[PDB]
Amino acid sequence: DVQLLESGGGVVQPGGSLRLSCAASGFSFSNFAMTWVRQAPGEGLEWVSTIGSGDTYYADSVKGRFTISRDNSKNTLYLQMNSLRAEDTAVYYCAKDSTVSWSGDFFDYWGQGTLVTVSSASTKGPSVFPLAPSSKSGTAALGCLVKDYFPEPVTVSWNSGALTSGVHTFPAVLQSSGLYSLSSVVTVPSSSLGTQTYICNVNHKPSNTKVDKKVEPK
Amino acid sequence: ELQVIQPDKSVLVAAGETATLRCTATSLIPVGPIQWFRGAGPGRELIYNQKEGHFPRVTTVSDLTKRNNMDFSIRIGAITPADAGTYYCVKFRKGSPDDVEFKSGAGTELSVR
Amino acid sequence: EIVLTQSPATLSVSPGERATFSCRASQNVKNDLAWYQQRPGQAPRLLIYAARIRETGIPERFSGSGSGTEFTLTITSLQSEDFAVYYCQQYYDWPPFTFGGGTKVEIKRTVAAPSVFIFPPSDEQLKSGTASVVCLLNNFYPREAKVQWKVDNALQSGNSQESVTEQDSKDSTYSLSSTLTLSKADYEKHKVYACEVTHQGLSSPVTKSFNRGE
Repeated sequence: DVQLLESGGGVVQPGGSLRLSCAASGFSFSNFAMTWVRQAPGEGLEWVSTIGSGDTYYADSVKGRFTISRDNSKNTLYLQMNSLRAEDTAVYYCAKDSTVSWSGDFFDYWGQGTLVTVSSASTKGPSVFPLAPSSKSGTAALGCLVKDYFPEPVTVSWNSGALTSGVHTFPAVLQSSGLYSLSSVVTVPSSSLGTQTYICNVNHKPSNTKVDKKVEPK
Repeated sequence: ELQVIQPDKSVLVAAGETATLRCTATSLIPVGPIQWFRGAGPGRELIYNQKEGHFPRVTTVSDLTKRNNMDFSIRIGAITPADAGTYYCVKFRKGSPDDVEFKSGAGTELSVR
Repeated sequence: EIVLTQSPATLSVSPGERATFSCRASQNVKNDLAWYQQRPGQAPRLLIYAARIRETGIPERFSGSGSGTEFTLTITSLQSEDFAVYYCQQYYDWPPFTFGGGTKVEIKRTVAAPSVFIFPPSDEQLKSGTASVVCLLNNFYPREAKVQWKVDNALQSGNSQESVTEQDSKDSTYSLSSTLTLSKADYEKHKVYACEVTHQGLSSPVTKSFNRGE
């Protein structure tokens, strides 16, 4: 079956360079055009570039910066990105082109995508602050505030994975400083405040950081 | 790479019948449309174009929902003595300032008798 | 150069019913239209190409129709899986490929009033030199809500960010968090911090306030 596996995506500064690779399998890579399509966080899909057999096409926002390359001996599609801009942050998908009758080139198979992050921000571990509970309407809300971390993959768990119900971990928001912030909350019965202890487990892999904050009223 | 092949050099058809002018390409890349013309000179007549213009007497042989189609044979219905000549199957490369011609088949002679 | 416009950008339908959304294009007369389905953590997959041709392995419920500038995608019986974002793509005229804005098929449920909670900045965060005021909206439908921060009856503009939860799979509700960030000096100079919430499920807006005395 057709499979597209991306690689080479990470976090780099504005103006840096990065090379993406998509190894094709399950179809004759030599007889088809291949495409890159990117998707910024919280927005839709946008086409980037297209290669056939020496004929290359680029989006208007991309014409001078990116170059698409393919090697039939490796069954791989490449996209080297130079002069990276901060807006170019998106999930980059490699896709295979297919034609119907005499009209041409929709996308039948899509790759799972590789994440590229163009930012001047520094790699940093998050600071976790508690949100002290206060009931509103026999139910209390508590949480943990995870602030100023980079990159964006952060993991939150409650009581080392024991607590699941009423937990809301919001998507990360990018701040003006270039760092991400996030909050995770839990709604709990007011009588359950004295009965249980609540610990939020934040894990940040790029900074190799693990912290457990216990949340209790003063 | 790719070649545009017209296997039939001559073909003909009585009046009111359907003539089949066959064309097959080796590859889809470089991406581009396939167009059929009658004659080779500057004032050649566009016979079929998939995206734009209406060509009522032309039907596509490969037919609809032919995925990754590489058969660019055409069928010209209700033939008249006027439609006699040489038809060229030409491959185009995608291009701005307007598309560009890339490779053309040998050609199929159509007559009427 | 051919821009695709999708209307019902967000579409709320009940499970088991029918959902229809449209894609519109400028300067393309033919059927070179493709439909795509994308789930949140997954890559897009092709449903329909050439307006009405349904891809193999795609249920009969999905159906595309239309030509020229107006196109439509229809699902007979809405299932749990079908709730995702759907894009239209044209390949009629391209040096540049173009995608539609996207229509997100959303689960419809009865209206639920939000539960508003107030959280003052923690003592340790104050030691850091920054003050974050968080107000929480939990289990509300629909998604549209209005959050207003007032500090000593003075509205705050440009110093707050909001994050919204994707629709919960168990109760089909939304949850929203609006975080107000101020300097410690700014936090100490003022007394009352209020989060005003406006939602259709509420008779009148609910205000959650605390005095900087605790």
